[PDB]
Amino acid sequence: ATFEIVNRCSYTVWAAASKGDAALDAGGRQLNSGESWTINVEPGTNGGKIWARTDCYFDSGSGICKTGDCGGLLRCKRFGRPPTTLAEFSLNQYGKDYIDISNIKGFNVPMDFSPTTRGCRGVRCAADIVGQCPAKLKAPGGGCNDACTVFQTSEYCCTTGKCGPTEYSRFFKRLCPDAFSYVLDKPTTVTCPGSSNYRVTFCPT
Repeated sequence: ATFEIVNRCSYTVWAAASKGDAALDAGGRQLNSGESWTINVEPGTNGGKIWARTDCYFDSGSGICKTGDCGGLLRCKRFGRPPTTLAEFSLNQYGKDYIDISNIKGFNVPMDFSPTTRGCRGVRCAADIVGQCPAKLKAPGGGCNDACTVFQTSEYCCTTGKCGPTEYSRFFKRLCPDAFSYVLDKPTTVTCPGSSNYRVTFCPT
């Protein structure tokens, strides 16, 4: 499957793509404002994620980013450090693809995640979550942390599977109704035809 990753932000981002235990495609790349990078993701990929990283410095491809850092690598093999707005997908799962956007690991960069082929709609979280972020969730390194990252409670992290919405999750949900705001949120997952192709756009508006 092809994913065109487009940076419409006025600032550079370092795109990242991983399934947690492996890179997808090259795993990461710099995208200056306006640049597009097309990756290939193997059919059947389960639990893949694409995200933006901000304020990165890389030497051999080793360095640091202020949001979304994946163990200091330009080419991510693992998931990124919160806060990270997440484009999430599992492909060719019993004949269908499943996509969503998640704020469960916080928000750093606004994003649209849409199919480029027929049969389903896209999802978007493009509100100014960083600007509106509650004081207690603001990440000093940049972005808006989720409450699990900040407070490490069973309720925010949904550790027992028993959790409800919270004042913090409701903030993310108010700003972005079409993204997951906590682990047990009512799903905003979109079912697409198996083997669809996609575009992830940072700063779509």
